[PDB]
Amino acid sequence: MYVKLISSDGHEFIVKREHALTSGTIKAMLSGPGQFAENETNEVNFREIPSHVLSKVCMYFTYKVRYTNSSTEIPEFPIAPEIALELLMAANFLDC
Amino acid sequence: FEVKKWNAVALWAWDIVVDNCAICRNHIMDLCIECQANQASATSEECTVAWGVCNHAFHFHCISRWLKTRQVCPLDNREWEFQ
Amino acid sequence: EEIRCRKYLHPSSYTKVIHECQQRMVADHLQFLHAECHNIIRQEKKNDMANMYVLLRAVSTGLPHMIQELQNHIHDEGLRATSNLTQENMPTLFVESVLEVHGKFVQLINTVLNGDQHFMSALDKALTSVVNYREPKSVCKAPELLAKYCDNLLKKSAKGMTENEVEDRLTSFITVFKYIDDKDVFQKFYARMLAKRLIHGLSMSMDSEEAMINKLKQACGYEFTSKLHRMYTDMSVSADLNNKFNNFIKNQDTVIDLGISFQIYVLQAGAWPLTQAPSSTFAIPQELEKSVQMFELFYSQHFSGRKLTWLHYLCTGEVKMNYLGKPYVAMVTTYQMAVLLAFNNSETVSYKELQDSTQMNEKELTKTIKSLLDVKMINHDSEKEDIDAESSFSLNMNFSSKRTKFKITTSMQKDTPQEMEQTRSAVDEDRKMYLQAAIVRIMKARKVLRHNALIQEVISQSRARFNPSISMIKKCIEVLIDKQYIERSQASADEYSYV
Amino acid sequence: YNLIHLDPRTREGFTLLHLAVNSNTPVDDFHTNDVCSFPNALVTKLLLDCGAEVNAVDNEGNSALHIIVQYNRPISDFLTLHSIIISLVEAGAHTDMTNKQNKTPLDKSTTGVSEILLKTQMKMSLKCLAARAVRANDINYQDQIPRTLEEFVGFH
Amino acid sequence: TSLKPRVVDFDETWNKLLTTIKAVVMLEYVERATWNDRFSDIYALCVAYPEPLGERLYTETKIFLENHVRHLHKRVLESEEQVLVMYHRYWEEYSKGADYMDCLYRYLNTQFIKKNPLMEIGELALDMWRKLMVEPLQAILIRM
Ligand SMILES: [Zn+2]
Ligand SMILES: [Zn+2]
Ligand SMILES: [Zn+2]
Repeated sequence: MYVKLISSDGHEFIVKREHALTSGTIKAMLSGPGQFAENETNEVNFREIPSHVLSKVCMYFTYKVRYTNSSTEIPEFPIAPEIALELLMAANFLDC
Repeated sequence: FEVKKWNAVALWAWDIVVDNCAICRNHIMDLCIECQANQASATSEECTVAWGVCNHAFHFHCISRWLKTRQVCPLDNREWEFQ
Repeated sequence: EEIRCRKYLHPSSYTKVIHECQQRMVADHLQFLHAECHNIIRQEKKNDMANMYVLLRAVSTGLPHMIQELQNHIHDEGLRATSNLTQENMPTLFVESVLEVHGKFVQLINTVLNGDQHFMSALDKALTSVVNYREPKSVCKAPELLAKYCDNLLKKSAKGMTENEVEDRLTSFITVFKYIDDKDVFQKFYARMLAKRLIHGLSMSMDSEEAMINKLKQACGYEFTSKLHRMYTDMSVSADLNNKFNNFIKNQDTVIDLGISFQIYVLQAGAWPLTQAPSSTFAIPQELEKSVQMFELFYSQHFSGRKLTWLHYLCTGEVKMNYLGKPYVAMVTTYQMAVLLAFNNSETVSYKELQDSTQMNEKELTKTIKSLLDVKMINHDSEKEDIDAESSFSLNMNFSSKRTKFKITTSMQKDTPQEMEQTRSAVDEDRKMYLQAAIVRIMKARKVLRHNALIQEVISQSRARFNPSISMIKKCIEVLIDKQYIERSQASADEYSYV
Repeated sequence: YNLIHLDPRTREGFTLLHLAVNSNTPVDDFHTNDVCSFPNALVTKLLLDCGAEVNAVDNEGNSALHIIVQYNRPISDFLTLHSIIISLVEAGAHTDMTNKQNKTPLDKSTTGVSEILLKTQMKMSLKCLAARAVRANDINYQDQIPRTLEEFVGFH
Repeated sequence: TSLKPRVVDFDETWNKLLTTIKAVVMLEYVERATWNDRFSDIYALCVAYPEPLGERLYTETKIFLENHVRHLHKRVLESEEQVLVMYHRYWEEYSKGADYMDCLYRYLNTQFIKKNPLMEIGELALDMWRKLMVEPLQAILIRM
């Protein structure tokens, strides 16, 4: 229940599977030829996503899983000006 | 016997062989994908071939617009230089 | 029953009551209708075809028999229409017959048969069957006939065809052409005939050629009209290059008059099918070196990187005979002009004397001499008409120039039909090379496949071009076997492996 | 569907969907006003089933969602408003798309009922948050991102 | 490497992708690394510079699918007596293959097809199966 989203740098980013399945191309990546019936690592290796933006993607996973049934003044997600336009693409690729 | 008029043909090819502009996937000696449609308003003659230092040929538009946002040669990921 | 069902029943049963009364009188007797659709389409009974299409559309398995039998009828009509063509005007008659069959069977489908997409697909299949129709154990005739149709239509014709003629006939030719399933042969024939039209100025108008190239581009992508459009652009920029050459010669540090003219036709090496086939070791004549060296300097200093390989066999020249009495002006080819300069320093010439001057091999010098002497400009000084060492030829002083335009260029001006088989062989060789490269890529990518699956893959990536014959793909597999690139698997010959 | 593919627009840029979700559509006073009440859930659902451009705009950029969220009777006609919002979100509508005044449909919703209906129908997305950050920081997104993202930050 | 719209030659990335989408529609073995990299290949094709190759990718995927169920159909009716069990084997392979290839083509489905008359690859593969293997064989299949 803990996938391991590799970054292009090489940083393992072990996150709970419930969090990582909110994506489109991470739920799709762990479906088919890669399923890990042995559930040993669940590598979702990204050779395109930088580490500094995949960290924010994982933080978004946690933030969305937490602040989903709230509807009452959710705190802002602090996208830095420099990491934006790199996190827009990294969220378009993974389908948010 | 002296002659007054002569005409001739001659095949020409680049010293290093290259066929297609890698960006727009048209020919380097053809118009780029931009001014091919804009062949009337524009001159449709300034679209010359631009030669990188890595012996790669693209249209001048197709590499000038590529270099406006990124800094890399498109085919092989290296720094460019107009030779 | 549809009207009556509204009057009485609930709307929810508007469908079942009609559907259940279809599956009693149009589907219980479906085979009966299916036993007679043939006749309905063989006589093209418009009312009956319309009624039968309306009837069988509701039935699940009723329509496909009508589709297949309409395809059979259109195929038989195309075979009976495009197989009795006279050999005189065959290029126009083939295209016109396929065009009229297409028009008739799209007017029938669109109005009587409501223009169903399946019926149009059946029409397309039948017309593809009749267009790519060949004699037993014979090559296809569609590409050559359609390429000759375009060549005769786009050339300078004496019938006074208007611009609307090439604007409409070519537009309908695109519809006729889209059914050729062997498009590479047509592409190469159109390239060859377009080259022969462009180099000799035989084309009706460059705008018409550009329109035709654009139409073929819209039909079959950009890779089809790559070489053709490059050739057209070369011919369009040749005039600007000649003007630039005039500017260069008039802008030199020392003023230089060319003497001879220079209407240069620069051509791209890759695009044009014109290739330096023979040795062509023809030394440039002395009167032409002044222009040749200057143009080499101009093309090396103004466009650096473009090596200019001269083709000293396609170049014409306006030659005059001052010793004969200066009669009019004569146009010959450069490929023999040097021996004409021999007549400048000796009224009689020998093959040994000519060999040092023109420097080219005599295997074509003899035929150039023959094409010179048939107009009686140069007569046979000796008696031995056969190819001998001495073989004297003299200048026929009694025969003057018959016309002002003494044209010997007509040997190259007209495109000979003897080169059709050579172009066929070139197409075949390029086809083998392309299929070899594609199958090498496939084998290095997959490395595991079956033979029938290999044929399916070969036709899958050959969809974009000519279709390959099964025996041809088998021969390609054989030549891969004897090229140390593919080998028979140990388990069976069906499996193939890449090393 | 023929007219929907034709894409008709009024003088204010209203498409068929915008009028079908607008309460300010002038219904005729003779007999149509006794039956045809706009906005109507059925007409909008049918337009969406016929392929209406859900993410259309007015002259001032208001989509169908911006138009519906300003509805004046969210209590008595809660069925209609709820069904319109459900259909618009299901057919695909950016619940934070910004008009020319940079107002999300939540910012345009006058009533709290429509606000909370949309919030129930709103799905959080990192693409929208990153696009909002890009627009707020005015980062140059020309050719740096796909064209799809080039318009995604266009209306976010 | 990055997610920015770059220029990709279609005949190379598609050739690398075809050996995978041939081997996942047949339920052959493609490892986790290759299957993950094909997602980046699909993305790079769908946002290629300057012309997005999503339309060409969809066209060639449809052509490959109609050249696969056609091959499966030719494999089906040649075994006339056992067309039921052969159809069941090939359908059991092809249903999971279509689902897996729909998973692989998620970016093309949700960023090109839904924007544009076009069927998603999960829907397209089944629709290619119905029009080329069920409907041609509906006379023999339902009879047996
Ligand atoms: Zn270009
Ligand atoms: Zn240009
Ligand atoms: Zn380069």
